[PDB]
Amino acid sequence: GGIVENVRKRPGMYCGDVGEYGLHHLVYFLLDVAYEEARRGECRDVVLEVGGDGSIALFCTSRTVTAENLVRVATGAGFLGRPPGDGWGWDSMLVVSLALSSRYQVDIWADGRQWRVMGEHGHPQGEGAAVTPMEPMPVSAERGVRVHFVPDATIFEVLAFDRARLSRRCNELAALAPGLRVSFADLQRGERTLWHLPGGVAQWAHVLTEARPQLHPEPVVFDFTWDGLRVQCALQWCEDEDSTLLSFANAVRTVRHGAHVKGVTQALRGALAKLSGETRGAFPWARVAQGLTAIVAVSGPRRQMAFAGPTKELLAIPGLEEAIRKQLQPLFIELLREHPVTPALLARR
Repeated sequence: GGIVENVRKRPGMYCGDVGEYGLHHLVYFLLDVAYEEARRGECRDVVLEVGGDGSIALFCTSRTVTAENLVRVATGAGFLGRPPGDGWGWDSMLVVSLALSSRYQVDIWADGRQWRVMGEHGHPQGEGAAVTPMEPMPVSAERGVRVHFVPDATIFEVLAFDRARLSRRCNELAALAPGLRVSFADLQRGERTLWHLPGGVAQWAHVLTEARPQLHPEPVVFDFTWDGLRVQCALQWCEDEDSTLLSFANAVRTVRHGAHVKGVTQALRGALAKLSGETRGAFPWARVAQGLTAIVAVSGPRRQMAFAGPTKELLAIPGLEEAIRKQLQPLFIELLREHPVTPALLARR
C-alpha cells in the first residue's frame, strides 16, 4: 500500500528473484537487521528458527526496540533511506521480507509487557494488540522482538530452506559481530546450535583452517577504527596450496574485494618488501597468499559504505585503502620480526 504493494508487484526487483536465491534472501534481510543492531552495540542475542511448515522466525534481544518502531517500519518507514532516522530495522530490507509473506506475526516485549502485530498478504492488520499475560521471551532481556513469517506460496517458486546455508550465515554473523550470541534452532531435529565468537574473524579463521597444517598457532589479527569505520582483519598461513580471501562490508560479502582488502595486502606486501630489503614487486600477492586464509571486514554507518558500482561487489571508500595501509604497514613490520611465518614468506621472493 504504497510500499508493500510496490514490493509485491515486482518481488524479484527487491529480493533478487522468486526462486531459491530470493527465498533465502528473505531470511538474510532479517539477519542483516540483527547485524546492524549488534554493530551499534544494541543487540546481544539473535535466534533464528526454521520450522517444518516452511516458516522462519528471528528473535533479537534489545534495550531500545519499541512497538511503535515496528509498526512504522512494517509499512515502509525508513525504507531505502526515506526518511533518514533510527530504529530496529530502520533503513533495512525488513519491509521486503514482511511484504513478501502470506502471513506474519511480530511480537515486541518491553516494560514487562508484550505487544503483537499480525500480518496478512504483506500488510499489518491494524496496529496490533496486547498479549496478556506476557508470554515468555525466547531469551530473557530488558526488551526483545520476534518476527515470524511464511514466504508467500503464491509468489515464490520454491519454499524449502537449505538449513545448512542458513546455519553457515549464522556462524558468519557471530564472527562478524564478535561477542554477539547467535543461535540456529532446527525444530525438527530437536537441535539448536549457539555460536559465540568473542575472538571474531580471528577465531573464525582458526576454525576455517583447523584441519590444515597451520604454520603458526594463532592468527595474525587487527581491529581498529578510522573515521567512524571499524576494520577487523585475520590472517592464517598453513602449509598447503589453497588460498582463501573473504571480505565483507557490514557483514555482506564483497566478492571482488576493494579498498578494505587492498589496504591490507598493500601493507603486508610492503612490510615484506622492507624486511627483505626488496621491492613490492618481489612479493606478488599470488605468492604471498599461498596457504593463506585471510578475512577482512569493514563496518560503519550504512550511508558511508560506498561501492564501485550497483553490484556492490567491490568496496570503494575514498581514503580507506591508504588509511588502512598506513595503520597496518608498521604493525606488520614489527609483528613479523619474531613471527614464526616470516622467514618462510621472506624466502618466497
